Amino acid sequence: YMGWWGHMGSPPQKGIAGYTISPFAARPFAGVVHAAIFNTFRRTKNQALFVILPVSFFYYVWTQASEKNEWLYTKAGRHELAKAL
Amino acid sequence: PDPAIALHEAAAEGPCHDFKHHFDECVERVTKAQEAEDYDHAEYKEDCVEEFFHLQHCINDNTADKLFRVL
Amino acid sequence: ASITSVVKTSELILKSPLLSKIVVPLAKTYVKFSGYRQLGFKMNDLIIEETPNMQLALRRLPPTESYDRVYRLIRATQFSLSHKLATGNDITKPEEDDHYLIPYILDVEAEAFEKDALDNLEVV
Amino acid sequence: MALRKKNSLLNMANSYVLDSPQPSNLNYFWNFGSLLALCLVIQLATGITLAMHYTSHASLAFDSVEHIMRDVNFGWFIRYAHANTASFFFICIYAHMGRNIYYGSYKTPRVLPWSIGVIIFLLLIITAFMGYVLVFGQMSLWGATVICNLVSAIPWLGEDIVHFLWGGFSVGNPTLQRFFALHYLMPFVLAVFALLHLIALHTAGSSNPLGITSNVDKLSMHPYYSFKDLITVFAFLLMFTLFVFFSPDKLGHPDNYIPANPMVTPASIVPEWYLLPFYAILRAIPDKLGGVIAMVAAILILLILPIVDRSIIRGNAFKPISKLLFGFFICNFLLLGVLGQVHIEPPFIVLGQICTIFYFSYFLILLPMVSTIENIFFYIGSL
Amino acid sequence: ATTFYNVFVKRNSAFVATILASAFVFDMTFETAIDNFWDRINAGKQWKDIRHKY
Amino acid sequence: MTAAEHGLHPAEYPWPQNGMLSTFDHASLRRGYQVYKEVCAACHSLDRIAWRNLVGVTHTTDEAKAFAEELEYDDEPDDEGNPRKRPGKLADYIPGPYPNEQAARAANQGALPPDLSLIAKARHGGADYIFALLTGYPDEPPAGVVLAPGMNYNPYFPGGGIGMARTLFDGVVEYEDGTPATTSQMAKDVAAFLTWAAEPEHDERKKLGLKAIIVISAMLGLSVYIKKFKWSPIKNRKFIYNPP
Amino acid sequence: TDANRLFSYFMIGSFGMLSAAGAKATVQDFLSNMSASADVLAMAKVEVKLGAIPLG
Ligand code: HEC
Ligand code: HEM
Ligand code: HEM
Ligand SMILES: CCCCCCCCCCCCO[C@@H]1O[C@H](CO)[C@@H](O[C@H]2O[C@H](CO)[C@@H](O)[C@H](O)[C@H]2O)[C@H](O)[C@H]1O
Ligand SMILES: CCCCCCCCCCCCO[C@@H]1O[C@H](CO)[C@@H](O[C@H]2O[C@H](CO)[C@@H](O)[C@H](O)[C@H]2O)[C@H](O)[C@H]1O
Repeated sequence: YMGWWGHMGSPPQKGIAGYTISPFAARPFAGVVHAAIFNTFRRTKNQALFVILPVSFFYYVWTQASEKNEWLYTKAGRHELAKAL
Repeated sequence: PDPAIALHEAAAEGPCHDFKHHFDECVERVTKAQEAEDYDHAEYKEDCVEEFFHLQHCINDNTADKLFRVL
Repeated sequence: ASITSVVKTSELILKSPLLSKIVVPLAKTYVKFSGYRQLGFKMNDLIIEETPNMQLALRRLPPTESYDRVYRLIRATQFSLSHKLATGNDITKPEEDDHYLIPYILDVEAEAFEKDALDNLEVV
Repeated sequence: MALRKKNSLLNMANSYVLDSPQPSNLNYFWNFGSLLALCLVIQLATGITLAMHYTSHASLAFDSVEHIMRDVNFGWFIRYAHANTASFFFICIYAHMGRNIYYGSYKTPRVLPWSIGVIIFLLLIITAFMGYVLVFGQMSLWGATVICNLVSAIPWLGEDIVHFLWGGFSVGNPTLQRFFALHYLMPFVLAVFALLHLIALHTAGSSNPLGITSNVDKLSMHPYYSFKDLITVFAFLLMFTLFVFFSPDKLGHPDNYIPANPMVTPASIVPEWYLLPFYAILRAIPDKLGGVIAMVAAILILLILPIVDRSIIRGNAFKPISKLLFGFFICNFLLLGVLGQVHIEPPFIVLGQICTIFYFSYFLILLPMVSTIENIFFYIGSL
Repeated sequence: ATTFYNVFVKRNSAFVATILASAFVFDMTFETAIDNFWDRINAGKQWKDIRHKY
Repeated sequence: MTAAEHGLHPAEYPWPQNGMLSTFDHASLRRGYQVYKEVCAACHSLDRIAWRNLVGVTHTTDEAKAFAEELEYDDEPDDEGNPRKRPGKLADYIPGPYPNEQAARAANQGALPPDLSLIAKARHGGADYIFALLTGYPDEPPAGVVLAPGMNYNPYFPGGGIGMARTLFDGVVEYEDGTPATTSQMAKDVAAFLTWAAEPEHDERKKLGLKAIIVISAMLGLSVYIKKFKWSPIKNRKFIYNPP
Repeated sequence: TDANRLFSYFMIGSFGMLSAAGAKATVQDFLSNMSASADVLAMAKVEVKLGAIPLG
């Protein structure tokens, strides 16, 4: 499923003209400030839910479990611990 | 004299007064409970370790930096 | 899964009035959030191609459809590496999202599956 | 014809590091492969050097590690580099595996590199476990004891196998000396399998974040990915530096600075952090043999991803529901890790069982269901 | 700029020689600079600072 | 587990060596050696430290040779093969108070005082744990605590009952540099000294780390420029498509 | 312009220079592990008596 240079396995290409300029002719950091602020904001905003929802859920689960465990091993939690074992 | 003696006393009377009271109340109860007979044949003997820990943790938070500053 | 499977199950849903009433709106939202149209792809450009059946279906595309698919893949690759999205006419509009490949792959698979069945015939 | 293509030896190197045709749109998650190669080279260099100063005999092992720390020039650095790089190796391997799962790198036609990959992961676990025993501190001994006793669960012959592994009736000198020999060997085996999975990959080439063919648009590996790899090499070296020079013991257990004592048992015997999720899975099953099977299955089940993923599309970039499911799967894997090092107490016992069920149900139920439904939504949604 | 390019950069042999010579200079000067800076931020604490008492 | 079973967690004290760019205070290290020698060394060994290790850290070559030469070490047998002793040399390790574990336990009501050469790395907390433990013996155990015989209450020690009694009291040592030897001061100095004993490369390591951080950061910056430079023709590529 | 090219080679050259200096430091510190360790260097300077040694 992959060939090599000259016969890579692409369907025939026709009609596309491609253009680019030398690395010495270009500013490598052109538009960096706009990218760093606005592009990163767009990309992050669009993926935020997929990180926030599972992280926040599993952190809540952990927080509740760790707080209960801590409470069960206090004086106040003696009776509830006795039942739990 | 040990600078810590005064710093710890100050922190107990001051920012850690609520914790100091709880420890004090606990000790009063436990000593009284030990005084009562048939304490040795009780199921649950209370200690004051928890309250002590809460107090010491508090004193240490208010003292650590101050103590090392004078050594 | 086979394209045949996907197409048949989808047709069962589209037949049932109840089912279509609840599934079609969900599927349209799914496609909007999927966001492949924002890289100028058509849905069929995403189908896995490294399979004998799919390679055969792609070889049967008319030359025009084939040349345009090559351009959309190259253009989407350039958006991907640049971390940009399509704008303007590069965004695939819903009416341009045509199933250009589905008929070819369904024919390739029809023969492939008939061959499998007929390899297992038992004279009665 | 250029020499790099004409000469058969040069041409092999050329095919992998220079003319190798790569997709033009690999993102930074395609850099973990070269970081893993870097970790492997650091571990070989530091490991062989520690072997020049280490003594595998149980009467001398722990002290030979102190001699390395105290007397050997730069011994502290070589030791801490080796110990911390073991953790970095697992961070990079989890990132590389997570990349592979998110982007569908296990799908045809890349089943074979993925399957050899699963074996690489098992060899890394064994390598790291044996190397940790070599210190012969308290965690070394007690971790070897409890992990090697899991083999006792094998029916009929299990006890005999354990005595055979230990070379005696408990973990002692024979076990330490054999772990040294095998710990030296296993990284060479691991390097061979790493090479095999790359040769297997070379038939399809790298996948890419869009999940489509890259045969339409290839870039040479050099100079583009050579220079892009340098960025993450230096980012890795900065993290390495912060641990090795400024916090060399953050990732370790203080008990491993106490010499092994078969009499005294440490407060809590836990594996190194990177093995913790598998330990939580084992605790979840009450049966000994059940637990061992589950723990092994948790790794071997990776082999069925090519089958249970029913999607007609490769990877998650365009699949919102799959992306949510993947997020929950990853976070659950981290919670299992945390539960591997808590005490066996309420309410963590039940929570560990629920997280174990979720771990397995991803492969067996959720991914097959979600991938089926998404196929239908793509079709109906784009009509 | 042309002159500088022509002498130090154009020939790779010259470029590599310049890089290696600069690396040598950097290494020696950076060593001395860090040593002095380290001694200033940790003044009064190191053995060299208390050695004179003994 | 209960908090008592864990032990109270020590405060984070501001040690001079805390700080990416901070060495130990060597005057504190020297004072801490004197506390070790006059108090701890009665029960605790420091077996991983040789006399040469003190030199140019806490003491001059001559001071350390003087300490070594006051002791007797086992020599090679004489010509009739009889045992002999020799005076200590800088290569010798600091000798421990007891000949074996059994003797150590017999002198300490069954408890075995650990060797202190790695103690700062072998306990969670490090210097803070040592300082907290040494200074954290309350006059009276919290009401309700039952100590086993030969145990002392200390909340920092897991379970609360430690076989080591309080040993640092104001003026048990007379420091040679005129520092007031209070309980707190002695605990701070000996905790610093023991931290040095556990990690004697500490000062060199952090300075080498500073050099590495600077070089690696500059290389990271330059690697970003170079990658962007090399990739710009790919990032900047444009297409015109005319469908055939 | 030559100035334009020279700037990019200054970046490449600096990077090559720090990589050379970093490699040298790495190699030197690392390989020094093979030179005599501190405990070996502590075993020189043998002192020998002469009173016991007879003539001939
Ligand atoms: C005469 C006896 C004695 C003296 C003096 C003494 N110790 Fe100990 N120490 C012990 C014994 C016994 C233990 C074991 C306690 C136990 O494990 O219950 C111990 C334990 C310790 C521990 C370990 C506690 C733990 O976490 O396991 C440290 C640290 C310690 N000592 C430091 C010191 C320092 C620092 C000094 C003095 C400056 C000191 N000791 C003086 C007898 C002594
Ligand atoms: C994948 C490669 C490797 C990994 C993941 C690895 C992992 C480990 C680990 C986790 C330890 C315990 C470290 C500690 O806490 O002190 C260790 C110790 C050791 N390893 Fe390796 N190792 C690898 C390769 C090698 C190689 C190739 C050698 C060659 C002999 C080696 C020799 C040693 C030695 C001698 C020790 C004991 C000394 C010490 O603890 O530092 N290792 N290794
Ligand atoms: C020593 C450990 C390993 C090393 C050195 C290593 C190295 C690499 C390298 C260099 C690549 C090509 C570049 C890249 O995609 O990042 C790669 C690709 C891959 N690796 Fe690994 N790998 C290792 C372990 C693993 C493991 C444990 C797995 C699977 C469980 C795995 C599965 C793969 C797959 C499927 C690919 C192809 C991904 C794609 O390009 O789409 N590897 N590996
Ligand atoms: C990554 C570590 C660097 C070292 C490289 C790994 C060493 C082992 C590599 C050899 C294994 C054989 O690997 C095989 O080599 C041949 C030629 O070299 C390659 O052959 C490929 O390149 C050559 C020209 O470059 C073409 O003739 C051919 O059409 C193409 O398939 C295969 O794609 C590769 O699979
Ligand atoms: C590719 C290999 C080619 C052959 C290269 C041969 C390399 C082997 C030579 C080892 C040389 C070690 O040389 C010796 O190194 C150490 C650092 O390691 C230096 O030591 C100097 O810096 C180190 C930190 O880097 C400090 O701990 C030390 O107090 C200071 O004196 C010595 O000043 C130097 O004399």
